[PDB]
Amino acid sequence: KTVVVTTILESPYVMMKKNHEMLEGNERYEGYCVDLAAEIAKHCGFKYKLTIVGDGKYGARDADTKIWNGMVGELVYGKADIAIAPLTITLVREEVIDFSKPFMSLGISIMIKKGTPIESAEDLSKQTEIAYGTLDSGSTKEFFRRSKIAVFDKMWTYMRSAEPSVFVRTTAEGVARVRKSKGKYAYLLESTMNEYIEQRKPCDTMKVGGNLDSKGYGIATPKGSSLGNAVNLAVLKLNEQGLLDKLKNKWWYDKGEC
Amino acid sequence: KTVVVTTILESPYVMMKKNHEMLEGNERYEGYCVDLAAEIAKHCGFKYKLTIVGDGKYGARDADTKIWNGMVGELVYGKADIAIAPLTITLVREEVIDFSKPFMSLGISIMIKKGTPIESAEDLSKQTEIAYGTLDSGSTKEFFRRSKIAVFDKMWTYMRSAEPSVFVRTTAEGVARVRKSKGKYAYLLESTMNEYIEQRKPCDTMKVGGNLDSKGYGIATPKGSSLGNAVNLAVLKLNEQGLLDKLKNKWWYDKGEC
Ligand SMILES: N[C@@H](Cn1cc(I)c(=O)[nH]c1=O)C(=O)O
Ligand SMILES: N[C@@H](Cn1cc(I)c(=O)[nH]c1=O)C(=O)O
Ligand SMILES: [Zn+2]
Ligand SMILES: [Zn+2]
Ligand SMILES: [Zn+2]
Repeated sequence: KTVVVTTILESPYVMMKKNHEMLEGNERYEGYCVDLAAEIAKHCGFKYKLTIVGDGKYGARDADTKIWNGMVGELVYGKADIAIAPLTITLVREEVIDFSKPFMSLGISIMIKKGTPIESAEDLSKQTEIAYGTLDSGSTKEFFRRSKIAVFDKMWTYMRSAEPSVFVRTTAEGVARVRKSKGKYAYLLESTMNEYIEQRKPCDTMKVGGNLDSKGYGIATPKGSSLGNAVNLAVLKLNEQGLLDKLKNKWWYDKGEC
Repeated sequence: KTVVVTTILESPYVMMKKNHEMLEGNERYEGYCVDLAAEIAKHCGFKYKLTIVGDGKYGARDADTKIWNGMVGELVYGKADIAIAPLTITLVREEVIDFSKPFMSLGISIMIKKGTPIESAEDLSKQTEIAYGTLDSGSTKEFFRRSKIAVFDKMWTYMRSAEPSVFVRTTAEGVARVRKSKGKYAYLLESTMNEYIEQRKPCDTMKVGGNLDSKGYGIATPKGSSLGNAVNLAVLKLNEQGLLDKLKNKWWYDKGEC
């Protein structure tokens, strides 16, 4: 009956409201994806319940055990009906779940503390003084792992063997590491997040260079779900009607602190 | 069964080679989409034949007869098996054909002569000295017709009724009009095309402002087609390897002349 929506606490997509302890259900949350879920639900005419993914992950398959974790796993094992989050559309995931056309276009980017003498991935790969890493679990880390491109593979060899770990548990942890490193740590992350952080106090970070790749976030459903076709059409209509642009402005720039 | 691929002569996607005279079949052509087609066909193990769409159109449904024209129509009526071209993923099209995930992300942009006192969509809609239009039977013309945004509607109420017609049956005709207008005509077109033209001699055009929207091009197949799922995974695979980026640079800037 009620559509179970799995999502992840990742600002500004989904965040706990200030007085969330005084609220119940969907009203406890706010964000880009909270607004998008309400809109998809209104347009497709269904009732839903937002639930935060238990393990706080996006979705990877463990080799050997072959088990899918994160939001992807919730869909694959039937714990949720749909995933509305900054979940990257990838080949390995499309083999086990369905994705709508992209509701957001992005690429891997470089975040630096202002003043850091780095302007590109080639720059990072060629030097050793400034450390760099990615979100430990996700498509960004997998991009570097699977890349046959020289600069990116060179970057991976270093990241995989770096001690202590250059990988981080959450975006917030990567941003704090960039902010506290005196420019000795650069962070590789999804471009839209890099832009978001660039508009947050203390306004000491910035995106440098072009994006390393091009991809998109999609709404996900279990293969052969009855919700799949409907939701894909909703994303296309919402995009055409300009809602996706408006939501980005609201959560990124209208709220900008710099 | 040899796959009939429908496409469109639009540079640098599909162009007849300089020496097409002594060549035959798929050999007469070169381009971004020619390379892409060979890639998909290689990775999915099928034989194909490139055919240029009969009416030279992208695809739109006649409001009276309800009949689909262009590349979309060839797929809908079963005249072709797959469409590999700069075809925009839209809602109305997704209702009658299948689209893979985008092989290229883009948006509507402004092309000016050079020296033209226009720096944005607002600028265009505030004046009448400079004429402006779009292509036809395309997603660009439709974007302005359906736009509820104050500025874009202001532009359409002018374009729609603008005599002499500011619309062009072909991209080449739009670019030619900008070039021979003495700066009195600005053209609204898709960003990747605008960027390509800016790198072509006489090097007298320029893209100004940011994109008015965000969309993507996808490889299209008729609904129910078994080639659809395969080709989608093929697009994701190719993009992930960095091939689409490789093909973008090759045809856009390695071959640039400015
Ligand atoms: N979108 C990713 C998760 N994810 C998120 C952020 I924000 C980032 O910087 N890198 C990632 O891999 C996925 O889907 O795994
Ligand atoms: N991609 C469009 C066609 N198309 C093409 C170009 I190049 C442009 O500038 N505008 C369009 O509508 C479609 O698929 O209709
Ligand atoms: Zn709505
Ligand atoms: Zn290949
Ligand atoms: Zn008619």
